Amino acid sequence: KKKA
Amino acid sequence: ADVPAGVQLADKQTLVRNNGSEVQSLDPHKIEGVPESNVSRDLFEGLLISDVEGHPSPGVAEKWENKDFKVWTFHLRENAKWSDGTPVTAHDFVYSWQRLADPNTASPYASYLQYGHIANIDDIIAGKKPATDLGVKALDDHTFEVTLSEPVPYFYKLLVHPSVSPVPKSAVEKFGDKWTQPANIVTNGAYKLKNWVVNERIVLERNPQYWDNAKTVINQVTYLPISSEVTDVNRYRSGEIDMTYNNMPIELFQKLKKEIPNEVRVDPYLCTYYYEINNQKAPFNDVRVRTALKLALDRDIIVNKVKNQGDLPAYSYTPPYTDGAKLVEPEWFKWSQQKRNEEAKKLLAEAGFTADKPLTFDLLYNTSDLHKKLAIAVASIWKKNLGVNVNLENQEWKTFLDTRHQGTFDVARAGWCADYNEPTSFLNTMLSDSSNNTAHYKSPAFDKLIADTLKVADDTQRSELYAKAEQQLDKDSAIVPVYYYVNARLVKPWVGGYTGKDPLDNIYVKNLYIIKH
Ligand code: IUM
Ligand code: IUM
Ligand code: IUM
Ligand code: IUM
Ligand code: IUM
Repeated sequence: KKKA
Repeated sequence: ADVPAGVQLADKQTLVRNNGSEVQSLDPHKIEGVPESNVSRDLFEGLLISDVEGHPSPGVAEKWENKDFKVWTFHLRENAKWSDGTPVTAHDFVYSWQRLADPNTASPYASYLQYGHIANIDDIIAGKKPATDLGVKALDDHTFEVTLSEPVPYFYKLLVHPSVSPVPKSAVEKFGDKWTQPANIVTNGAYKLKNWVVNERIVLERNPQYWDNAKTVINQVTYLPISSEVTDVNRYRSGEIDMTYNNMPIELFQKLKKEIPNEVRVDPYLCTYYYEINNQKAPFNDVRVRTALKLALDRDIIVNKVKNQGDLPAYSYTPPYTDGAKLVEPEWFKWSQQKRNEEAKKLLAEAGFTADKPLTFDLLYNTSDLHKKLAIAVASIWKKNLGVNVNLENQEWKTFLDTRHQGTFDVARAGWCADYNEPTSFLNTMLSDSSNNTAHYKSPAFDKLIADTLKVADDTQRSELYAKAEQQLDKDSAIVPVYYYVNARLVKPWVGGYTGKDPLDNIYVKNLYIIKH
């Protein structure tokens, strides 16, 4: 998942 | 939640969490980030969930079996229900996984069914066969059967991810894109959506139909969208936020460690921070240009003298502590910075980038104090060690994701966290056709290395193939690795149930509880  | 004997519980069981930014969506087939997944785990539950230490455990499926790692059968619990009282059945999963695979859904995680190798996924993704052809079947209302095209021993580890959670067909089909509004949404997790105010808050309340509802303690949880780490800290310490987002401000960190050391939680995290290069955009399509950026970046200054929050300088994409990773350290990582700079200057000069004609490009990051401070320090190191001109640009989260998928960027701040603890959770995102490939990296040599891992039935050759795949990415300089994260955040002393033991940080608010204070 892309981590903000 | 499993409350210890002797703990006194507060009278009001409510929790406020900061979530980093406004989510891209509440539909599980349309999300790709950590903010999106934090809220999704509390609303939608899939076959397995993670326990408080991170291990894959029973969710909707009570038990499951496999035949040769190729045919997996899940026995769904009879009391699993949606928030409207209707039962969660195997048919919900057939519908949901075909909707995820369907090109029309345009899910950023379409490829997650490829990672799992469900029969026929490649043809469905390519428009060659209808989604109804997917290798999943409901043998009855309580038995879901999945067929893979190859043996995948770690298959069930993937199932804790939001993309493979169920969606309620009746709401999706009646409201389209507004099926997620509070008045229309139907959920099967421990909470249901109460309120959603864009750029203000998301409020969830307990879902009484949840099968494990008798163990849920918190009745209400609010998710805030604050992307300023300094503001998240201020509001935490003034008493409004019980748990920060896990981005810590360079401005206050050392001081919090000194002042409220018991509240500062720092644990291992399987995520890598890096600068994503658009591999298809000139002049970034030249390996010398990418290698110079990778080498001229001084990780010791950035990690240890600028951020200084416990991260480890990185030399690869997959974190070296991932289960099954046996990576070899590249020799450039072993050199001095001085030698890296000289080599970098040399390669940039070979590409046609003089002092008379510096390379100039944009560095895009998602609005944030932390990413801005890091981008400023990096633009500065690249200027000093290479003579390149860097234009900093910030974008709100959901737009920033969009820009990267579209390819309208040069270089972008990035960070990938594992979805399951196995090296393909990282490596599959660099496949040429992966829907998560925002590097726009296309390498047939890399793709073949990953394909072969499932053709061997030996974990030593699989690991050896993962280490060669990291070496291929390194050779191509597909990205600029910066650091391997530590998960750092503040948690009030009265928030019980958070161990910090799961390296994937799969928190469920249903496992937490507020101690009387
Ligand atoms: O499933 U085994 O090495
Ligand atoms: O349970 U095993 O490789
Ligand atoms: O814990 U194991 O492969
Ligand atoms: O430097 U420009 O897109
Ligand atoms: O808080 U300030 O860049």
